[PDB]
Amino acid sequence: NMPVRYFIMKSSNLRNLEISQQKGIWSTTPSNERKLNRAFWESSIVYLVFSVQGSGHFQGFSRMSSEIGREKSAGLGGVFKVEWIRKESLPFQFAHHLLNPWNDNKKVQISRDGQELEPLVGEQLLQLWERLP
Repeated sequence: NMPVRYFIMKSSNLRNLEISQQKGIWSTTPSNERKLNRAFWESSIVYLVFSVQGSGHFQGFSRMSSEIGREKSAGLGGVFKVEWIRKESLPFQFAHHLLNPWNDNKKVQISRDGQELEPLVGEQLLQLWERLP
């Protein structure tokens, strides 16, 4: 199906993003492990766009590089590989015009953790980083 899907990932604080950016890993809730995996196999590329909660920035975006091994068998459970593409902060003002038809046409800036972006609008969301060096 969909050759590219996009998802918003929220962080509780910026240190976690700093860990992800340097170690190249992420981990998320289980509600979202099932969603992200089925997306990993179906789509050619899954993009994760990041935002610390209540920070007023997206802190960059990454591609999802592995699956979320939840072997039947805490303890680095549910950690997966991410490949950051852009690590520069983008204020919400640059995206205010961008609306998510899959989230009640609300602004993409208003997304729960793991919210999938409609592909056209995900695509433009990524093009805004080209403004930033």
